[PDB]
Amino acid sequence: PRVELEIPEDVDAEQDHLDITVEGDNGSVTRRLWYPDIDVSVDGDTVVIESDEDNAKTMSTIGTFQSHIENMFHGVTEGWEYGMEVFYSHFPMQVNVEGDEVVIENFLGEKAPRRTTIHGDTDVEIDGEELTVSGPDIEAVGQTAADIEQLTRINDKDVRVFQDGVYITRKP
Amino acid sequence: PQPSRPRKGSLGFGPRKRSTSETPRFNSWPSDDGQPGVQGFAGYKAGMTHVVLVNDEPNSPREGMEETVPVTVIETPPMRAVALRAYEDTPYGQRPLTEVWTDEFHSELDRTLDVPEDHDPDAAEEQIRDAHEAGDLGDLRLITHTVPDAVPSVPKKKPDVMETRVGGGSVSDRLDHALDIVEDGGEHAMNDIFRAGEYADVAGVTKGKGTQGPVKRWGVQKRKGKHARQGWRRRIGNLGPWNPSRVRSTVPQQGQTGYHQRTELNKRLIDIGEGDEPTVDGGFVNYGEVDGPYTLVKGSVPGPDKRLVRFRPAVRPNDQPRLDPEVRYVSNESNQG
Amino acid sequence: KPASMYRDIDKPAYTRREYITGIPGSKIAQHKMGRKQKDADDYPVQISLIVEETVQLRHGSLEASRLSANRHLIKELGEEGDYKMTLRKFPHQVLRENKDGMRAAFGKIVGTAARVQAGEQLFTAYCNVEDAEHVKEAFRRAYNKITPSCRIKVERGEEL
Amino acid sequence: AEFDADVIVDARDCIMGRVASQVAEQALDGETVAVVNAERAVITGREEQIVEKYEKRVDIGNDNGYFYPKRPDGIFKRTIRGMLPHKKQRGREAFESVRVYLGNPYDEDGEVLDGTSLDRLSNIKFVTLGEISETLGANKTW
RNA sequence: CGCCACACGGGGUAAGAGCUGAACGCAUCUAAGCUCGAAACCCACUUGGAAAAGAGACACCGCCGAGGUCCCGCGUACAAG
RNA sequence: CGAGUGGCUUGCUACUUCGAUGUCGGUUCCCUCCAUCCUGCCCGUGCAGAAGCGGGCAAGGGUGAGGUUGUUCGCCUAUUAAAGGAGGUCGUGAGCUGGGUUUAGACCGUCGUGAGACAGGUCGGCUGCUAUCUACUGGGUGUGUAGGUGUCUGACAAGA
RNA sequence: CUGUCCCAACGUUGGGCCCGGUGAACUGUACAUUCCAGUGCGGAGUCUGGAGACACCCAGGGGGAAGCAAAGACCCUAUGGA
RNA sequence: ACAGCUGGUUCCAAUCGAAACAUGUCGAAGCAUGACCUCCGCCGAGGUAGUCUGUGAGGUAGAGCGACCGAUUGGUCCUGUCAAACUCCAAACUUACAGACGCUGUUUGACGCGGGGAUUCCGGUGCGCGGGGUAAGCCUGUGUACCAGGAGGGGAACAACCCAGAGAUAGGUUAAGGUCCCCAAGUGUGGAUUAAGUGUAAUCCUCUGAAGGUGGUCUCGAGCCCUAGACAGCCGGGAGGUGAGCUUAGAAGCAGCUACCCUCUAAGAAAAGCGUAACAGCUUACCGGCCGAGGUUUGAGGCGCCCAAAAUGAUCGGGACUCAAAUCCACCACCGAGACCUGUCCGUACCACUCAUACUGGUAAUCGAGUAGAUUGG
Ligand SMILES: [Cl-]
Ligand SMILES: [Cl-]
Ligand SMILES: [Cl-]
Ligand SMILES: [Cl-]
Ligand SMILES: [Cl-]
Ligand SMILES: [Cl-]
Ligand SMILES: [Cl-]
Ligand SMILES: [Cl-]
Ligand SMILES: [K+]
Ligand SMILES: [Mg+2]
Ligand SMILES: [Mg+2]
Ligand SMILES: [Mg+2]
Ligand SMILES: [Mg+2]
Ligand SMILES: [Mg+2]
Ligand SMILES: [Mg+2]
Ligand SMILES: [Mg+2]
Ligand SMILES: [Mg+2]
Ligand SMILES: [Mg+2]
Ligand SMILES: [Mg+2]
Ligand SMILES: [Mg+2]
Ligand SMILES: [Mg+2]
Ligand SMILES: [Mg+2]
Ligand SMILES: [Mg+2]
Ligand SMILES: [Mg+2]
Ligand SMILES: [Mg+2]
Ligand SMILES: [Mg+2]
Ligand SMILES: [Mg+2]
Ligand SMILES: [Mg+2]
Ligand SMILES: [Mg+2]
Ligand SMILES: [Mg+2]
Ligand SMILES: [Mg+2]
Ligand code: NA
Ligand code: NA
Ligand code: NA
Ligand code: NA
Ligand code: NA
Ligand code: NA
Ligand code: NA
Ligand code: NA
Ligand code: NA
Ligand code: NA
Ligand code: NA
Ligand code: NA
Ligand code: NA
Ligand code: NA
Ligand code: NA
Ligand code: NA
Ligand code: NA
Ligand code: NA
Ligand code: NA
Ligand code: NA
Ligand code: NA
Ligand code: NA
Ligand code: NA
Ligand code: NA
Ligand code: NA
Ligand code: NA
Ligand SMILES: [Sr+2]
Ligand SMILES: [Sr+2]
Ligand SMILES: [Sr+2]
Ligand SMILES: [Sr+2]
Ligand SMILES: [Sr+2]
Ligand SMILES: [Sr+2]
Ligand SMILES: [Sr+2]
Ligand SMILES: [Sr+2]
Ligand SMILES: [Sr+2]
Ligand SMILES: [Sr+2]
Ligand SMILES: [Sr+2]
Ligand SMILES: [Sr+2]
Ligand SMILES: [Sr+2]
Ligand SMILES: [Sr+2]
Ligand SMILES: [Sr+2]
Ligand SMILES: [Sr+2]
Ligand SMILES: [Sr+2]
Ligand SMILES: [Sr+2]
Ligand SMILES: [Sr+2]
Ligand SMILES: [Sr+2]
Ligand SMILES: [Sr+2]
Ligand SMILES: [Sr+2]
Ligand SMILES: [Sr+2]
Ligand SMILES: [Sr+2]
Ligand SMILES: [Sr+2]
Ligand SMILES: [Sr+2]
Ligand SMILES: [Sr+2]
Repeated sequence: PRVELEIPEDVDAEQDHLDITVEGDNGSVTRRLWYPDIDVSVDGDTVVIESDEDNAKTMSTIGTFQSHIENMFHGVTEGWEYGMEVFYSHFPMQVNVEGDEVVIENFLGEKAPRRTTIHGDTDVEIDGEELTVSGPDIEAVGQTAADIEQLTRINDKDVRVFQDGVYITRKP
Repeated sequence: PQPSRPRKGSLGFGPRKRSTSETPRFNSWPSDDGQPGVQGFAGYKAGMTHVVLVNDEPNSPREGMEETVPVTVIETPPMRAVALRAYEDTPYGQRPLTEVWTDEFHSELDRTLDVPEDHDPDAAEEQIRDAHEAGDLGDLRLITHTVPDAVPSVPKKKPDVMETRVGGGSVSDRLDHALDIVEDGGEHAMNDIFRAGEYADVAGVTKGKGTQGPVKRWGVQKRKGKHARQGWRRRIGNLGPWNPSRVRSTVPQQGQTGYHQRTELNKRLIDIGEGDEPTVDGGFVNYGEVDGPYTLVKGSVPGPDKRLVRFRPAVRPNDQPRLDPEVRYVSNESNQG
Repeated sequence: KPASMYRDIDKPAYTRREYITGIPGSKIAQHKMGRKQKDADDYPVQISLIVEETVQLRHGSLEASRLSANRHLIKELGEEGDYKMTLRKFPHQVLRENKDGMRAAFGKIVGTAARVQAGEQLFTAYCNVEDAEHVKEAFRRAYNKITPSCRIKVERGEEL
Repeated sequence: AEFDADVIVDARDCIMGRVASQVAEQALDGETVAVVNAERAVITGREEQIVEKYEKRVDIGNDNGYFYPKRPDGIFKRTIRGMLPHKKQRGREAFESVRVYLGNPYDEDGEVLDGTSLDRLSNIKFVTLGEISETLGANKTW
């Protein structure tokens, strides 16, 4: 089996061993793609994922790889967008971005500020009651995006009642 | 069913044998944060007295109120960092690369050492710098020692030599800081590394108890009720079960108790000084009259009077430093009442 | 008692009631189920539960499975539904238990089992092509209550 | 320090056991062998379980003792020892004439024995002897 | 029976929460890959530890003299040693 | 109803010991198992909260003091975060105890013609030995590494 | 009433330890530095596999030698005894 | 003192070589008589451990029972089940006699008969067949080979499992088993599976792993659909008569009830599933579109995963091993006994010669292990 990826005109693919770096006018995403007997490579403008094997396990990763690169294309061109809306009921929650780590204060009336660190280049930007995580690396973005929603995780009290927390609203 | 009970005595300080060097040897030094500096000093236990202070704890309601606190007196006269040892990083931990010495030695350093006659400091130093240049210089420690002779209470003149790490600044900077100190006479005082209010780590070799039984050594019960008349009083129930057909080394047994190295943590330096301010009427029992360089270390200190105690900036501090506590009263009251 | 005690055929045949007395009555309620008025051949589909291993199934396991199996067919097809299941095995093997010591160890009659060699129909249903998927579930619950693993062979039905 | 080794072997990307089997073999023939870059050697399988075995081998012991290496350095050495009658005369000699090293303390590149190498392009489930060591608690001195 | 001191933090997981993600165009926490996560594991801290047979490192002193024993006075040591 | 794991109860067997492997309970001291009572992190709820109920990961630490009975067991009290269970010759008598069982004395009930009996009760009724080996706790003398002093390293080992 | 206990401490006298002198006995198939498992007449220092282990000596408390001491009192058996 | 009880009973060698069972026994820890072991004398040509055929004996397995028998289903002949103490049937196999063949005997005298001497009557294990018991390293039968009384090789160790029965010595080839190291011989060949360190454990007290479950992966077949564009996903449309009727204040796809009918059209239900008090609003069928190649349903096999908790230190003997040093299908070359072959000597048995049982010469594929015991030379 063998699949090919014609990289878009904005994009610049490049490989070194197992690692593949993708460049666009939005950013650059380097990613390692490693699996038994699946070989990825650049042929001028196309990316070639090929393997002499054709077993479901081998095919599973072939498929996975493609999307990882295709996403990298979109990442370095248009980028990834995750939208969030901070929500609070009785306690006025404060969500800001201190340095390189989105922070949340006075959650459920806490004196202790909860804070996660930002994954990679990902850009967390607040606009009142909305937050927008973006970037070329869906991996870092999708994670940082999730990181925020998770940070307001509660388990000792009924969530159906206690819902204060920043939530993801838009997935790219 | 037989109630539960924690085992008698701790297994961490084993084996409980006599110590090799009556002079403590730290096995862990402070992290490199501040400016280049030596990481510890030493002295000699003098005795105990109390002192009154003004509560430093910003959290305690007692803050501002007087408070009586016990204190061990330790004469800590100036030591001499006679050398500088360098460590190269090899596949088998650190190894002494080379040392740099001096000219001006203490008149009686030969009582324990084979004092140098022909050393090549500048060259040796080169070796260190070429190794740092190569990126193999590990940590920098200074061979140090005391002037027991300075302390009268202590009979020994024959100096106590011990190495101490230097850290803080960047490898280069502290390296020079070392050499600077050494390239003089190595003289330095406790105030050259400490300041009243700072928590330190005092290590020492415990008081000599000789062989003692399980009861005293491992804190095991004595035979009780009727069991204390049949001919068994401080002997334990047994040495183990049928099988394992052996005596496990974890059962409390008779042995050498005391003269062990101990590193007593977070000892707050209540006051560093010099003079006869802490001395007692009649003299510190089985020691003598204090007059000169010293430290008032809060609480107990491992070891008996005249033993070499070693200091070190607290490797694991719990609270925040309250530099220079207001010492209102230091007891001069006799220790023979 | 654990089926382990009588699941294997490792005793002579014990049936001659003309010699054995005090044998406990069968816990098996019925052997014919559904509409015993209608004929087996009056049905398009015929599925059986084949025991894969040679065993001895005590009447209690027989009744217990036969029960929960039919109770499903009655559930999913109604009491007076169109179907007819059958249990073609009967407990003849009289079981005993040495309940002294090993002195005079012949046991006293305790139960009854049906010796079933592997590759046999313990049950056999008869239904229309649509009910079959229930008639199968009725068997899955059946073989769960009998020691050996089983097959479910559609002996009549090329409709699917 | 100096070790007049007849053979110098490079364990980088090579199946520990297989390499050991040969070193101990040669050693039993009067071959002063030297294993190099052992930290970069490798053993196939689920790291999770490959670790348990070596991590368990640490927990085992008592007054008599059951010392077990942790440095990738050691592991290899003991492995090799397990392929030689290290109790016997002949064996002690052979085992003692074999030494393992972290990285290459020599000049010469170490040769690679046949069949002993792995291909990362065909394998994903294997472990660096050093990774094992790092996990055991060892301080990465390599 | 008095008095003094006895962490945090890191690292890797479990159960668990998740991310990107294919076999299966969707879907999916997993199959490759990744973020987190237990008083438990490693580290950290204390103790011992050149007899570690790969039996170690450094500095100095000395091979006709470095140093040590003996002896004598005694304990911060001690059942002999 | 069916399938199993364990080896703690009981039972079966009679392989092992009758030129003797000391009993039950207790006690003291050390190691362990997890089928986890508490403590940590978790899932579900008939989860508002609070206090719970069920479940997962988890054996680091903890799991105490007392009243009756020789009891093991168990019953009871008051505290507790909880007052978990099991293995180690039902751990431990060249350690202790000796209350129960189970000698020789004696009484009562029962049975017995009687001696006397009891898978009934009751009072009383003994605890040897100087450690050769090995094992572990500590303490020395030598040989090896191959002149001396001082300072180190850190494979390894221990901890709750 | 009290150290029986909580919960152990210090002390006293005689031993215990070193030295002179005197000077036995119990025990001994052999080998024997052991541990962890396994195996075996199913309860191994000695077999199998591993691990560990330089020799000698002092003091100790007794885990093991199913330690030593008594041809089991318990049980049954004997064409035994009283 | 007596003891049917325990302990001991002293030199070499050569031939043979058990019984641990039967009957009776105040007998079961013993004896006697048999079986069996051994020795002596006698007789004098047959013998029968194997097989084949012939003439006879037989009712266990299996099967079957409108063939007896006694059990054991339901239905308005039909239909469901059984048997140690049942049988209309019925083996394999066991067994009498005889012939043949093989083997054996007539200087090694068989077969047999008479006499002396025993030992032995706690057995055990494997496999087959059993009976008992939940089971057992259990109890009790039976046939058989083996341990006991059997070495040597393998199996980690290990009476009875595999090879193998064994005078000395020597050369050689194999057997069981093994060839990555430990450890002699392959890191052998062609190929496929396994990703759990599954596994690397013939048999077993000893090596577990079960019922149930498994879009883990691999291979094989069958029905159906599909470039007249399938499977899925996204977009698109999902129209009126009329809120179906009744029910009812109201019910309008969607409480219950009965029907479930025709228009437009490329579709569109008297509504499959949520939603409201009922309307609303949201999907499902149904149609179109985009896209572009296989898709869906089912049967069987292989390896694996889960189910899976125990007490001083984990394990296939250890190391450690992953296109293997695992598993399966085949293949190639080796290693590996005291077996088999082979030279020499020895012992014994027999033959020739001989007074000899002293020599010498010859034969042994069909002689060479052994506890109790019998016999015998030293
Ligand atoms: Cl006691
Ligand atoms: Cl250990
Ligand atoms: Cl060996
Ligand atoms: Cl792999
Ligand atoms: Cl209380
Ligand atoms: Cl034979
Ligand atoms: Cl493994
Ligand atoms: Cl002779
Ligand atoms: K006994
Ligand atoms: Mg709550
Ligand atoms: Mg005083
Ligand atoms: Mg006073
Ligand atoms: Mg004993
Ligand atoms: Mg658990
Ligand atoms: Mg624990
Ligand atoms: Mg009593
Ligand atoms: Mg006991
Ligand atoms: Mg004892
Ligand atoms: Mg005793
Ligand atoms: Mg009494
Ligand atoms: Mg009397
Ligand atoms: Mg005694
Ligand atoms: Mg006796
Ligand atoms: Mg008697
Ligand atoms: Mg009499
Ligand atoms: Mg003889
Ligand atoms: Mg002879
Ligand atoms: Mg039959
Ligand atoms: Mg015998
Ligand atoms: Mg070889
Ligand atoms: Mg396994
Ligand atoms: Na006494
Ligand atoms: Na005992
Ligand atoms: Na009876
Ligand atoms: Na270890
Ligand atoms: Na943590
Ligand atoms: Na079991
Ligand atoms: Na006891
Ligand atoms: Na615990
Ligand atoms: Na009690
Ligand atoms: Na015992
Ligand atoms: Na006792
Ligand atoms: Na006693
Ligand atoms: Na007293
Ligand atoms: Na002992
Ligand atoms: Na008498
Ligand atoms: Na007699
Ligand atoms: Na007898
Ligand atoms: Na017999
Ligand atoms: Na008899
Ligand atoms: Na013939
Ligand atoms: Na049969
Ligand atoms: Na035999
Ligand atoms: Na053998
Ligand atoms: Na394995
Ligand atoms: Na491996
Ligand atoms: Na003989
Ligand atoms: Sr130090
Ligand atoms: Sr240290
Ligand atoms: Sr006493
Ligand atoms: Sr033992
Ligand atoms: Sr049976
Ligand atoms: Sr089943
Ligand atoms: Sr997870
Ligand atoms: Sr040394
Ligand atoms: Sr809990
Ligand atoms: Sr009991
Ligand atoms: Sr009771
Ligand atoms: Sr106990
Ligand atoms: Sr008593
Ligand atoms: Sr009585
Ligand atoms: Sr030597
Ligand atoms: Sr003693
Ligand atoms: Sr014979
Ligand atoms: Sr027969
Ligand atoms: Sr080889
Ligand atoms: Sr190969
Ligand atoms: Sr192959
Ligand atoms: Sr066993
Ligand atoms: Sr098996
Ligand atoms: Sr199964
Ligand atoms: Sr567990
Ligand atoms: Sr012979
Ligand atoms: Sr013979």
